[PDB]
Amino acid sequence: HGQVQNFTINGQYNQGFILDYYYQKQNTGHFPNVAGWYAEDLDLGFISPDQYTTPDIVCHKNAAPGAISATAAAGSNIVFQWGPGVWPHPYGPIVTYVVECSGSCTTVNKNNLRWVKIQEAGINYNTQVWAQQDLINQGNKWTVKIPSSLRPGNYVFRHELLAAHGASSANGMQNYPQCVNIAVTGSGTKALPAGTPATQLYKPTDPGILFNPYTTITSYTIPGPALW
Ligand SMILES: *[C@@H]1O[C@H](CO)[C@@H](O[C@@H]2O[C@H](CO)[C@@H](O)[C@H](O)[C@H]2NC(C)=O)[C@H](O)[C@H]1NC(C)=O
Ligand code: NI
Repeated sequence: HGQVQNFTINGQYNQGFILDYYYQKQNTGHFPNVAGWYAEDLDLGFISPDQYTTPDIVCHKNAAPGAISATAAAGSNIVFQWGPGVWPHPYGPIVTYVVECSGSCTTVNKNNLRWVKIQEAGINYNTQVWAQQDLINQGNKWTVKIPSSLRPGNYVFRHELLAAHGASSANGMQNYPQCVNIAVTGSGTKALPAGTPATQLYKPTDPGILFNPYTTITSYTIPGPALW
């Protein structure tokens, strides 16, 4: 359990969506305009395999686009900061996707977004240590590079932890997707390819979704489509 509360682009601070804003909205009808998506999981919980074909897998529970967008040059590093507490969950991979928006991302139909994998990290076979343990050891921070070749445009980045402590059972994998609006500028010239609807990323029986984390692992298939 946890959420992306803020993030940096080339060191520069950007405000993310925090749970306090959900309660602001309940009380007053409005909340601060931020690049992180609004979402309604009040515990900072997860989406389950039985929800892999539902709108909630796109950007988490009842999610809606942030009212503004951040911005970054292609080749920039994003550092997602998870919180408010230390990440609980030392087992599992970390993946990040990007999708382009037709028009502003602030008003996009999330269900029409098509995702391209730009980062993935699993288990180090020699240490048996997962990417999520590395996240805990890096102060809840994860670095993702925006591909240098990516052409300017309005994009959404979908950063996701797949906590695998329960993955040996059907429906046990816990997905924590978090979306942020980040427009891209600069000197990249390549269009994003066709990509994959979020509802087609994962199946409950995929080899890296349903597996035993409590035994020595010599081969692991990180879930989702191929790295771009
Ligand atoms: C960016 O988000 C992080 C992560 O939640 C915030 O860091 C937390 O800050 C609180 C309040 O000071 C501390 O009690 C926690 O220990 C921190 N958690 C972690 C994991 O670092 C940080 O405050 C946010 N930045 C801003 C400016 O709001
Ligand atoms: Ni949790």
